[PDB]
Amino acid sequence: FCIDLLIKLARTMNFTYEVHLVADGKFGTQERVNNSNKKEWNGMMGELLSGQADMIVAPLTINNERAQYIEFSKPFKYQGLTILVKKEIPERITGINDPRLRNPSDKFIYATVKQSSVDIYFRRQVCLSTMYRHMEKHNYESAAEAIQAVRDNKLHAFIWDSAVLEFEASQKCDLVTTGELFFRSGFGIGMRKDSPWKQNVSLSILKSHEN
Amino acid sequence: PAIRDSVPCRSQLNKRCCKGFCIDILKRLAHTIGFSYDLYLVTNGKHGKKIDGVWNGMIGEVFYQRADMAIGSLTINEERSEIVDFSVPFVETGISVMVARSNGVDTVSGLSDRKFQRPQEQYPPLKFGTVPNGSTEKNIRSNYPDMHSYMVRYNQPRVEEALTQLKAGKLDAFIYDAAVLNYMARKDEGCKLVTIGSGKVFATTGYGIALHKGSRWKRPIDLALLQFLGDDEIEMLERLWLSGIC
Repeated sequence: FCIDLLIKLARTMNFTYEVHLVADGKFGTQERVNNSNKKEWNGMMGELLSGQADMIVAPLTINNERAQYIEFSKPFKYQGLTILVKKEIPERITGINDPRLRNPSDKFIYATVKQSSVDIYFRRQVCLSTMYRHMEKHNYESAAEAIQAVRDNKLHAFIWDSAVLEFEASQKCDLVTTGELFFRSGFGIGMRKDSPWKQNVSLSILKSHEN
Repeated sequence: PAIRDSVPCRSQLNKRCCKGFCIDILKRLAHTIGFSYDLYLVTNGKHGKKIDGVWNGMIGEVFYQRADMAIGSLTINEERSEIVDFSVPFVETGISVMVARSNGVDTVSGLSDRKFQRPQEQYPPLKFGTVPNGSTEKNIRSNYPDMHSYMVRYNQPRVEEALTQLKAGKLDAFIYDAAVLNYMARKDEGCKLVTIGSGKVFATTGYGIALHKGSRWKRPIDLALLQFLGDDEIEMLERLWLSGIC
């Protein structure tokens, strides 16, 4: 999806591109790492702030923590938040108000990808510091490992974005998604602060919504 | 008409009280920012398009600097954002179809329906009461001028009259903005059905506050806006102004 968007852009405004991945395999967050004074952005956003890449093209959740220094255009797509779970006939969570969601326990293993926007949102989410502790003690290092664990019942629940989790559950089956879009958000683009091209990209985003 | 907890909005048509979900959002933003403001009321039209190359209504005020801030059903598009900078869309919307209740999902595949492109049958789907000089009208005109031209004979004036005609079965369906159609369907009695897909929405967009082109306060406000999203402070308002019964 991101590859298609970026090639469409490169065909649109005629910009050459050098595509590369990130070694850490994490989005990044403000973490006061060892031998450091304050919290420093990590992952892809950290590299973009450091100027390693001109801009980030990834399924990134729009959050004002990055927007303080990263320019964000209109979201490329819209999504929400749900929980992948192996609820099949051969109640874990009936919704956002489920007591199991409210009350942590060792019966379920709630997990999210380490250094993720959802993790930081849960950290800043009030009245759910217990959920943050559950994340800290049970976070999955990646979305793929969490999906595999839920598919074969190692992980009882995996909180994840609505669109991607729903697509994965549909594609691999043997799994279900619970909880409605309790946090509506969008996946857009992230560029350096005051990037002149980002505005154009925003327009291009609308073009995609038109196209 | 001139009730507490409502902003006193002056109607300078060429002193009422205004209250609503967007009004509450604006009030919360003002409290978080501590900024004064009047409440300009758009009277000559609702939003206004480039009428003969000249914008009217909402854009006619803000773009021509008759107004500075802008709130409401401000659809985000290239034809609107090129001249007026748009904030982050606080709410999402798009294009959906308001149809009758469960009495006669049809074979329509949305705007990509073969019957739309080939309306040669006895009773093809047409006659959607699109509002004149509306955002969705411009969207369908740009995307499919031929489709709109073929069905141009319909009931333009009012959304509510279109709802009445749909209740009376005069019009088979009406394609309009996703958010308003969804709210009306959730609120209208008789369980008026959503389009062929409950979650199906075409050309998904959002609604954002249209500040002045290059406004310095644009960047902080969005942050403050998402600050609500930081604490999910708009959930109850969204439930109040979106949830329905039948």
